[PDB]
Amino acid sequence: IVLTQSPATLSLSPGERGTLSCRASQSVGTYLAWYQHKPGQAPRPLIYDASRRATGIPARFSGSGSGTDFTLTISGLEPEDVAVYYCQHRDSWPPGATFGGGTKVEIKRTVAAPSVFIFPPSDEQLKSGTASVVCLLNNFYPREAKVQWKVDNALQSGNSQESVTEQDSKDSTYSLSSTLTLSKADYEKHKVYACEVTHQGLSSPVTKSFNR
Amino acid sequence: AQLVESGGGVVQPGRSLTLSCAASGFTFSSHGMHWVRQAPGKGLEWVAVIASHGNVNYYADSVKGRFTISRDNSKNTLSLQMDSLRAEDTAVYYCAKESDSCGGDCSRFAFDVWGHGTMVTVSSASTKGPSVFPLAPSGTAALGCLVKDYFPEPVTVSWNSGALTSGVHTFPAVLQSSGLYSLSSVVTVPSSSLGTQTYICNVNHKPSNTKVDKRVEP
Ligand SMILES: C[C@@H]1O[C@@H](O)[C@H](O)[C@H](O)[C@H]1O
Repeated sequence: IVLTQSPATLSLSPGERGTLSCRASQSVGTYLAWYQHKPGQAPRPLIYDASRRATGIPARFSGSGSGTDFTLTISGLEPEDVAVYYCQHRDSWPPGATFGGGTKVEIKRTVAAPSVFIFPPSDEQLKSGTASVVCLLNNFYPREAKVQWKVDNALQSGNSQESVTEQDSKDSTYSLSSTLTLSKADYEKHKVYACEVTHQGLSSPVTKSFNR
Repeated sequence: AQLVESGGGVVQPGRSLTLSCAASGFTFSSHGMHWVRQAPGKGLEWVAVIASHGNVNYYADSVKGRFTISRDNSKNTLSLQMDSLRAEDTAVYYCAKESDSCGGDCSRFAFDVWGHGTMVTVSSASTKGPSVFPLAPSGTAALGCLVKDYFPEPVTVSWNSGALTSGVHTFPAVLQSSGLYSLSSVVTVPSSSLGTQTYICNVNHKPSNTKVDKRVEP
């Protein structure tokens, strides 16, 4: 049995109704549960046996479906409903459980372009043998963003890592860091370091750069 | 009803850890018990089950032959013995109770009571505190600290001993190919404050008992 959840991310305005889908690769009757999961917390049961609310769960969560197609409806998003939602199946024998891949529910808001900053490696780090170049994309929405590194116009691949914050509790934006890692040797072999940022809030992509 | 979870840890590949859960407020021996995990960047994964009376167990293919589930229906505890650990076993682990029957309408196929979650980390890296490097500021300015090459998670970062919180973003750590973690913490501030306000990032890494206070200057 495979459980397929969609959409991967569901973006809802506060108060907006939303529907999460779970489709089983073959019929599972009504043996389908839903859980809410927030980082750092145990999964919280929402729905048992396709449509039965777990005790204490508010009526704004409802489960429906039978056979292969299941839905979890949130009748109006409240801020603490932001979480990843999983569906789950199990049967008698063999007794193993299967989970869907999860649907992330986030808050929808107006588009916000990132403010972009670049940071050369510190003298201190340089004195310690390595060179990290950091690009910051601050407080943007939606989450989709593209960052590309260029060193003397050469596109970099395989030597950068990205990290993204959870949605901001006050303004519902994301922030992103991209860090380019080079040996000090290679860092001093080149002059121009550039971060190219693409985001839908930006008319044309933004480049930030410096000369070593 | 609760399952009170403990154990876990940080070990080298091929080594062993134990997880435990103690039952409270229900009849432990009346229910099948499970372990579930979540690896970084991945979803929930079912790991193992042991029947109510401990007479049958079953495992995910990914852990069969390496993990042993057991229970003690006298002490009312559940255990997961994790041997032969692999890096990909790194995850938060949860114990879970099978849902209750109710005279026909309710099945035992969901999970109604969950342990809080306990971390297991498997790596060839050994404990190491971070190096901390300034990210100096070039209406709004950005500045920060690069917290590089530490193990294991987590580190804590504050600014000005907690006095500065508005505009702070401390990024999730990334695991480098070296096996060590790295993150940046940044803050955006009014450009005017650059000359009058002192900015200090306070970095604490308890596993190595490292504390660093780094001043970040224009
Ligand atoms: C291991 C055992 O196997 C079956 O008897 C059922 O799935 C039961 O719920 C489970 O606990």
